[PDB]
Amino acid sequence: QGMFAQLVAQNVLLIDGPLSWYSDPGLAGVSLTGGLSYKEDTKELVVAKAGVYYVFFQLELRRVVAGEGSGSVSLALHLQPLAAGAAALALTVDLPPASSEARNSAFGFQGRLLHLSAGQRLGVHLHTEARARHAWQLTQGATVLGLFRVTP
Amino acid sequence: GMFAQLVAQNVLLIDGPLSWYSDPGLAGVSLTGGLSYKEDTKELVVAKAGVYYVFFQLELRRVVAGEGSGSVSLALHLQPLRSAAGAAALALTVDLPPASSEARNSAFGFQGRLLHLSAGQRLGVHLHTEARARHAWQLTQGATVLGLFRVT
Amino acid sequence: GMFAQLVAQNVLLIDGPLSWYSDPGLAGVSLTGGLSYKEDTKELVVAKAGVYYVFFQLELRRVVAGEGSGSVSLALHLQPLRSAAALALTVDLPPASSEARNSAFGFQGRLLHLSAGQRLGVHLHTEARARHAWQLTQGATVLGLFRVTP
Amino acid sequence: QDPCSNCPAGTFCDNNRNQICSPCPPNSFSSAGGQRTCDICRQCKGVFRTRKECSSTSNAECDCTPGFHCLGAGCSMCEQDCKQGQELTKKGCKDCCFGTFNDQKRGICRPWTNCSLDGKSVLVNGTKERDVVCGPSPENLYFQ
Amino acid sequence: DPCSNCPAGTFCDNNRNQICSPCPPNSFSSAGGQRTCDICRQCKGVFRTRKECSSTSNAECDCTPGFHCLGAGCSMCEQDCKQGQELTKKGCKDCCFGTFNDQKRGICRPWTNCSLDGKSVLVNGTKERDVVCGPSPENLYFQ
Amino acid sequence: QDPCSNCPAGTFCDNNRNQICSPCPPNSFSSAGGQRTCDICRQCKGVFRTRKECSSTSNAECDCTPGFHCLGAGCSMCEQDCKQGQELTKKGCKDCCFGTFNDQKRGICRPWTNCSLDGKSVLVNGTKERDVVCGPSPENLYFQ
Ligand SMILES: *[C@@H]1O[C@H](CO[C@@H]2O[C@@H](C)[C@@H](O)[C@@H](O)[C@@H]2O)[C@@H](O[C@@H]2O[C@H](CO)[C@@H](O)[C@H](O)[C@H]2NC(C)=O)[C@H](O[C@@H]2O[C@@H](C)[C@@H](O)[C@@H](O)[C@@H]2O)[C@H]1NC(C)=O
Ligand SMILES: *[C@@H]1O[C@H](CO[C@@H]2O[C@@H](C)[C@@H](O)[C@@H](O)[C@@H]2O)[C@@H](O[C@@H]2O[C@H](CO)[C@@H](O)[C@H](O)[C@H]2NC(C)=O)[C@H](O[C@@H]2O[C@@H](C)[C@@H](O)[C@@H](O)[C@@H]2O)[C@H]1NC(C)=O
Ligand SMILES: *[C@@H]1O[C@H](CO[C@@H]2O[C@@H](C)[C@@H](O)[C@@H](O)[C@@H]2O)[C@@H](O[C@@H]2O[C@H](CO)[C@@H](O)[C@H](O)[C@H]2NC(C)=O)[C@H](O[C@@H]2O[C@@H](C)[C@@H](O)[C@@H](O)[C@@H]2O)[C@H]1NC(C)=O
Repeated sequence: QGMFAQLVAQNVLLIDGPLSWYSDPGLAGVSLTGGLSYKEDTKELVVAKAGVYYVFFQLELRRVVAGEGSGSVSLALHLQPLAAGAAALALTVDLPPASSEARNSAFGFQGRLLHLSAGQRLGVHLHTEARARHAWQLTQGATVLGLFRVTP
Repeated sequence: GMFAQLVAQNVLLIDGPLSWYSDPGLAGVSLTGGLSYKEDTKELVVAKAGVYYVFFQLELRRVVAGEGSGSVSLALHLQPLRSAAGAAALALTVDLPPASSEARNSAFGFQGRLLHLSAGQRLGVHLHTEARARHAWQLTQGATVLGLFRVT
Repeated sequence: GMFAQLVAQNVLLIDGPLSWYSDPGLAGVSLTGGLSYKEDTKELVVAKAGVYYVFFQLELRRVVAGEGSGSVSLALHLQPLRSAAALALTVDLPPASSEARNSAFGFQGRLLHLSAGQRLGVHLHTEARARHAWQLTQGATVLGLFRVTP
Repeated sequence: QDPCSNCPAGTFCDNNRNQICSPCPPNSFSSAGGQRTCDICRQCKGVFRTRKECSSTSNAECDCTPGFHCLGAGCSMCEQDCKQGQELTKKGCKDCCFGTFNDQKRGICRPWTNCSLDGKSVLVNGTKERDVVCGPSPENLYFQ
Repeated sequence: DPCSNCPAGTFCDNNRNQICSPCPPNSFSSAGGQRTCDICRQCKGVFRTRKECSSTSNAECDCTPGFHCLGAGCSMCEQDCKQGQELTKKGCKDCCFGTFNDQKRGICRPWTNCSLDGKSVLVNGTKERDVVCGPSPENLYFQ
Repeated sequence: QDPCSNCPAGTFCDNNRNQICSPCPPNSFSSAGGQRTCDICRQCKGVFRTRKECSSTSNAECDCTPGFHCLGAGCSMCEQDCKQGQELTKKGCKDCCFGTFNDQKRGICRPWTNCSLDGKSVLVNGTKERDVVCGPSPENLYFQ
């Protein structure tokens, strides 16, 4: 069983801060094989074996209050320990203002190759620049952090 | 190596299952042993169980100047599996911008994630349109793609 | 293993081939043996044949407040050019509004069969008004690939 | 044969442990037997309230916080109770069609009074928000 | 080099030990040396097949009656230009000011200039209609 | 004597060459020692100008070309200098709020002249672009 993982976000409400993740592999859409594990206190995924990984996350939102809510939402992947500059993965999804043509969901996907060593911690932070934030929520099961090792 | 990539034959925006090219002699199409396309049921059949990085992408173009608006979605259906886990294992919506002075004449979306596929599982893609003047938009030929490779 | 990730050097929206950072001593850039970067032709050269997952992403930021609109497209080209683009992405630049959407992003990946000696170029095309108002986000326009079989 | 077929609802057939069936993890459920995973429970937060809580065999169900109503099967999204001049349809709050009115929150559109049927004039025309105001007979001294 | 001048209509088959295999159906290879054939273009909906695909050349589309091609390779269709409009290389554009077109699928023509034989403009023109000339400005019609 | 702690700012601990220190590649920097890679230097082009060039140790700083000014931290965006009727605020150029004015490029909003304070009338009301024009005392022969 090669080194790979996929976590489904627990959060529904748009609040700035670290996302909490489902990590039990018995849950549909969640896989945590090898020596990989999840630190629930710090909300970080800890890497099992060193290598280069294809790391990706997915961001899907649904309008939960009809006719309300607009702005944008952002995810950032943070590595622990850190170089000094930048974030490893950044994805911004715009929420369309409510209109007759506007749909009530929004989606964004981004993927990257990342150097990860064993014992490295990966956290994701949610940021929101939205008006009437209550009108949008994270689509349950569709905000996902995944990674698999490409150096076999 | 265990991977497949199919290119959709479909051109017209009609609700229903997409049909796929499966001959590796064609550009964009490759398959290994253990992955095969059943033409009569429009499904990609997986032979070996495992975890796969599965992705699809959807590109549309405006074919009638000045017309067309709405949205188009793709859903990956897994069979056999309970509806909760396999109905929308992969789902993506793209919006058709109304015809305007901006003259935005194409739309694009991409999604991927890790799925556990069982031996004998069959992958099908359903196209759904909620659009006005559907005749004015078409799938860009060669740019509607379903791909996957086993991570293990 | 066999993989590479290049980070674009360009920031200004100009029609033509993108130039790439390729030294793996930089954050975000990696290049194993069997893949190399030809600087004069701005081409990534594959040395060993196989099927790779190739992906690139395009991120743009508005650098002039209240200005800039249109679209920007990336295209991955194989030379041996034969007689189409292997990957093709078009990102739309929102007009300036009070809603203030000042970034634009696109991502595409797929499986590509590459033969020994295959060279990869990425070309940038702009169809924008006031293109000075938009720029490539530095470190966020990326082309990557890794081998899948063998 | 296949031992997963005997894992009941509330468990899943665990490919990660030595045991064959494991109870659903917290915040999850399996409504049928023989599942290889359990499904993450629906959470009802913000505008949503928890009408029925999640169990190991049954998904939670949401409704909308007071002053809002559900829209869509399974209460997919919430919508403010319709105001004066609209009525609730399956696709949300909709203006009263021409000739009908509704004067109160959470009402139904109903046609205007036809004063002409009772032989009365129209002093003030109605709108989607108000009924007509009929006057005296046209003949009545009020009309010269 | 391998695959060197695999003739048009064939592709260098990595699966048949690099024999030049014939292109699969609905594909073509207009050049030598290709390792795959390209999928034939389909002309459906508003498009019609002008030229059919062959093993050596792609199909070519045109537009269904009532529309005309717009792009370089007929990349989209546009409804036939109406009165007040002229078909350009970039689609139906309105007649330049001072000119008109009073018929569907027509070319813009400049307005009649009444002043040339000393006449007057009674009704001005638009993009859709020519001016109407009247009597001389000094005619007692105008007083 | 941890090997990577031997590499100071301006180099990185090359994990491709067995923990030797390598100088930062061209157009990069490392602001602390012991980093395993250097980060690409900020470029300042187009509407941007280089305020401080980057070194092996420090990142480059951008400012805006004349006629424009920086918006946001680190000069992440440029904005044309504010014209008459506006004032430069942290969020950009903003109209003078009601009762104030600025009559020049790159100015600040000042309050209108209170004509009543000096016992004078108002001949022309001000705007965000112009001060009011006061007149003679209302009891003057100017006024009937
Ligand atoms: C009362 O209002 C009617 C208007 O109907 C619609 O609803 C209103 C809330 C408003 O939005 C209005 O714009 C709408 O048209 C009138 O009947 C309508 O009259 C218009 C104008 O001729 C006509 O286009 C509509 O078809 C017609 N409705 C129907 C169902 O046929 C009432 O009477 C009109 O006014 C008279 C002067 C005369 O034109 C008569 O034929 C009209 O019916 C309005 N009544 C009064 C007393 O104002
Ligand atoms: C007859 O229509 C001519 C067409 O030009 C119009 O320009 C716009 C103003 C608009 O009305 C549009 O629909 C037309 O395409 C007029 O000529 C224009 O006149 C305007 C004056 O407002 C002038 O600015 C334009 O440059 C001029 N266009 C051209 C191509 O010359 C005629 O106006 C007559 O000419 C003027 C010089 C002036 O003498 C005016 O009093 C005249 O009526 C229109 N003439 C008549 C008799 O209707
Ligand atoms: C001069 O203008 C003042 C502010 O005008 C506002 O901004 C302008 C750009 C314009 O759009 C105007 O309509 C705006 O209201 C006036 O004071 C304001 O007047 C409005 C009138 O409804 C009132 O609601 C505001 O509270 C008031 N603001 C303050 C701080 O007092 C000046 O006086 C007004 O106009 C006079 C004719 C008189 O009626 C006075 O009572 C009004 O307040 C303007 N002075 C003039 C015109 O001499």
